[PDB]
Amino acid sequence: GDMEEKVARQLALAERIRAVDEHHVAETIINSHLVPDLRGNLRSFTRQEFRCVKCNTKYRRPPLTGKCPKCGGKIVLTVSKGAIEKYLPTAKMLVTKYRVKDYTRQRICITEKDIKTLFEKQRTLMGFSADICEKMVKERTGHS
Amino acid sequence: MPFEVVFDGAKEFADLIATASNLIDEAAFKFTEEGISMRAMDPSRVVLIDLNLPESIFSKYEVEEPETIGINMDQFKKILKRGKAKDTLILRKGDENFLEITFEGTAKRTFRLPLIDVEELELELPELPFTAKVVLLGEVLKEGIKDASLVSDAIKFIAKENEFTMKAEGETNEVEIRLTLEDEGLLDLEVEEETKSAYGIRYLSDMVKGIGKADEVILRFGNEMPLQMEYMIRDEGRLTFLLAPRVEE
Amino acid sequence: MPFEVVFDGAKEFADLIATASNLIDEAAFKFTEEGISMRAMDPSRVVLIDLNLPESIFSKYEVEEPETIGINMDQFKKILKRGKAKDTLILRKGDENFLEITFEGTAKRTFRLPLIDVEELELELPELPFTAKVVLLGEVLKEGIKDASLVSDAIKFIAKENEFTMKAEGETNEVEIRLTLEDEGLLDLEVEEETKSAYGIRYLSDMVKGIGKADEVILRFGNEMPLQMEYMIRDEGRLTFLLAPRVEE
Amino acid sequence: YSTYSDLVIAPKEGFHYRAKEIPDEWELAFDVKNVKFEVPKVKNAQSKEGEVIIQAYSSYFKSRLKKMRRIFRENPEIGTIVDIAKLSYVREDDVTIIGLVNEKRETRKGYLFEIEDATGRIKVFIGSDKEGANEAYSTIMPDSVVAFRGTPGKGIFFANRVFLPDVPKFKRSKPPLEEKVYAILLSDIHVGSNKFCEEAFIKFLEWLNGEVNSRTEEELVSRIKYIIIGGDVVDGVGIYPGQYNELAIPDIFDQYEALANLLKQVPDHITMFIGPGNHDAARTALPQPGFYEEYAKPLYKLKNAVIISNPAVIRLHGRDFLVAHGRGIEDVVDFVPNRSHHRPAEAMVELLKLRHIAPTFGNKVPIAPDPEDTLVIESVPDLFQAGHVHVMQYKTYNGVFVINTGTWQAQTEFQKMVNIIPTPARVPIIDVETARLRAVVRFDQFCEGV
DNA sequence: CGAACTGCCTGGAATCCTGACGACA
DNA sequence: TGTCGTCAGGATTCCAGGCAGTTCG
Ligand SMILES: [Fe+3]
Ligand SMILES: [Zn+2]
Repeated sequence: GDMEEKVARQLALAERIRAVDEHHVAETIINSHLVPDLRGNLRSFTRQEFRCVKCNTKYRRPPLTGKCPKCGGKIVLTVSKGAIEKYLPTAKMLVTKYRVKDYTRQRICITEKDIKTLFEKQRTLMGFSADICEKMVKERTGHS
Repeated sequence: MPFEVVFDGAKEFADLIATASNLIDEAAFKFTEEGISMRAMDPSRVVLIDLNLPESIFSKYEVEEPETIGINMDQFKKILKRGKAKDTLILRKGDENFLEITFEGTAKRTFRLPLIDVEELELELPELPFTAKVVLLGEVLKEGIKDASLVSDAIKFIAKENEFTMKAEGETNEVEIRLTLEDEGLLDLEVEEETKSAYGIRYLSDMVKGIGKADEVILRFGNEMPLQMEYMIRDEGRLTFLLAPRVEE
Repeated sequence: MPFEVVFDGAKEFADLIATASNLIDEAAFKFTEEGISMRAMDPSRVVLIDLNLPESIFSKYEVEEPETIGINMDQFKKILKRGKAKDTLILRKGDENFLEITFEGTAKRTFRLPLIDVEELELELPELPFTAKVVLLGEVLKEGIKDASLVSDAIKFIAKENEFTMKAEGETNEVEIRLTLEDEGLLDLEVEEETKSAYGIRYLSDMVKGIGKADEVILRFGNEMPLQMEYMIRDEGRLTFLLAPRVEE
Repeated sequence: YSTYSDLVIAPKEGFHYRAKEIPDEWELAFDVKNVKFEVPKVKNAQSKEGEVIIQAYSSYFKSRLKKMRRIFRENPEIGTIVDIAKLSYVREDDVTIIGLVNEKRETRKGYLFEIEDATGRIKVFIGSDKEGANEAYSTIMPDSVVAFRGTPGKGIFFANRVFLPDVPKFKRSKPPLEEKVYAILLSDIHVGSNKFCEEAFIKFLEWLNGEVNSRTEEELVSRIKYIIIGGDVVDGVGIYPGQYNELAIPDIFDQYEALANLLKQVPDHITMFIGPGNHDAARTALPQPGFYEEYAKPLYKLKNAVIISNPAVIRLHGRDFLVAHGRGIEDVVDFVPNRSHHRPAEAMVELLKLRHIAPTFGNKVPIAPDPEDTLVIESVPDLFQAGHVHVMQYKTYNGVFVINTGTWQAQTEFQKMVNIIPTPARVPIIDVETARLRAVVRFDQFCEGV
């Protein structure tokens, strides 16, 4: 699932850090997994192929007709958004632990994509949410 | 660090800490010469829970020095599942990281647990003008929120001079409840001006279902300012939830 | 059509609705000067359910024009889940084609819902050979359906001039439920011919989910003919199922 | 690395200067017209758990159907418009229906149109066996709105007669003007790329600044006041790993800053109208007003650069232009034969024949579910546009100006894989005083051949 | 002669392991 | 062909309010 793989990856990074005496850099397979994941997520969201629950063989067209004409119930859709929502904290923690370039654009792009796809509607007077992403964004804004 | 607190029957405290665990997991109980205190923030920085219990709640209370200890909410929820309403809860702690929970009765029970530490940052909430105060019963609010929970999540409270209204809007459902001084669910009103605010009711429903029916509640809010729901435990301790409303219509 | 109906027994109304809920999601209620005629037909076309509630039942009855409504089971059950007996049930309507349910007494709850307009069909009530009538008790009916919902699936009713037996078999077990003057549940009856019929168990088990324990329900059937299970409430309202006989294996 | 912060050249002082009145107006702006008060309220009433994509999709479909029905009712030719429920009302009468679809079949009698929509089932002996043969053959089969007129079925609404969704051709003459304002069709710039034509682009910019060569060019640039452009200045991230070697500039925000600084040195009397593109630093779906707060700070620093949306409909002195990119043209060229990548006029007329940008689904362009539909064209536009086609072809279809922009950089690796030659170094500058052109200046010889 | 004060116990509901589905490499 | 997420679903135990048995002015 997620717990064992995430714990194994974190422990591998930690033992590599102990071995190299706390001196490492960023990796590339994380991006080689995220960018195809983002593209596949976008393609699945633009396809939206549904399937009737009891009508297991008749695949309903993306045009919504209310319900299945042969089964007056809900139609199971292909969201495919729970995987990226769980993969985002991995890249967030990685970019917080180690600083690298050429990927803050991808990070802000995927975060804004999630935000404007949902479009954080409640906020108190005392915010100040710590985020290395927002920190680097403000830094680049000031540098611009 | 060492202390001993004995009380014959603590089911209220048990369900209270159960609600606190359902709210958040990381929590630290600070033990001072006056009693116990706790303040739990929110991972999404939207809700704040506060509780204080002086030394006039339990039967036996002997503390050595004021400090801050930590208890895992999961490990505590795995403990309160055996709390009989006619038991004698004894919380004992020494200098080592050993916490003892004892129960005396038909069979002497004693559970030892490790004591981890919590490093949650504590900050005093700044003062804010309420401009709207009311004291109501818990059962009426609980049943109203349980009736308006299935239709929608944004429940709107409106308060005017000697007038209260709890409504639930939507596109295919509408609920309304009126409250006056001669009603059966209002204890007292301290309204100042016409206020109206809509709040989410997930944590609301959970925290009002965790609290019993005969208990009373005190709501403090304003036009669009965050709401604070407080109540008293055995006329000595205090407990208050605090959370901001939504900006949508 | 602006109308107003005020009476007591919201618990009884919720019980009747739950008894006539799991059949269809939307039932046709003709609300006329003489009262409420609710009809519904099962989607599988196995049982036709109908209730007749006269006007003299309600304490306050103000009606301008007779109309028809399609009552939705989802919203009706989500609203009637809080039916009480110490309060007063009110159903009102104004000029808008909506539905307003008022609840006074221990509180003041107003529920406004949009009246959906879905198509409906009219069905008749055919005269049927009636030669075996028995009054049964809720406890006996519950225990019979419970022992017939574990192993057995095919039931056979045999009503003789002095007794009533039920032979149940699903795959291997032979159940025989025999009732006669030996029990207080069967004291009055009307049987002139020995009638035999075959039926199932799942539809009955789904339809008896809203019946009472201390209630007395009348049941009339004959030789492999449809069954009429009726019961009266408040001396005026009547509610009746129309079960179809199963001739297959 | 390069920075592009040194190209600072004063315009031609000897060139005839002229500053006249410049009434600048627009029609479409999603930031004030689309998300004003309708977007936040879609359902706003759910249980403790549920979904919103299906509700937003249904609301978008209903709004689009309502807008199309309103447009067809505004069309003063079609009458006796009923719904599928009214099938229980009308018994024996030839009925007209502007409907959605389920599938298309090419039969001998007429065309066999299976039709699904939000109300019922419509069989059609649709009249594509009429003057609208090529039209209904080039329309999209799984996602389109076609107009049928004919018979009542035996339970399924089963029409039998011809109709395509035509646009009003007969139009009145717009009020004439006394000067010349220009649309210079330039899109898919892709600055900071390894194959970008930097020298040709800076030479074209210096020539547009006033340094002209020919007398006709000087006379044409002496009265230019508006410069309408498409946009698409960058590519972004998230294309292919080899894009790392394709990035001639390591940064992208620096690319934006350099582009803004290069476009800032232009004079102030020339008002440029720029918009985003397909490779936007925003939601990959359509449509989008512009960039974020950080990605548009130099754009706000620039005053005369009117940052229009993409797609966006602009109205100026009675002339209607629209700036769009379009991606369903690939679906069209894959569906109907007799079409090629070098047929942008045909692709754009196929897009325009439905009063919508791209109603097709299951394609390579994303569309997020939003109830507000803006791709419906209210009035007849006087300037069409496309994007990422990298081909140029001028077209006047029924008095409507449908012209392509092309590209301005060399052939990319994707084009080499597809083995299609692009049309770079194209300056099509059109006057629209009467919804027309001006000329097409070309300087391809200024760069090497690819 | 009626009213709280429990047992208890059964209905209602929250929890969860199992059985379907789709996504990438 | 390996992996990962979602969904429903029915069987389960836990909680709460009604039915019943019981000691008080
Ligand atoms: Fe391009
Ligand atoms: Zn492009």
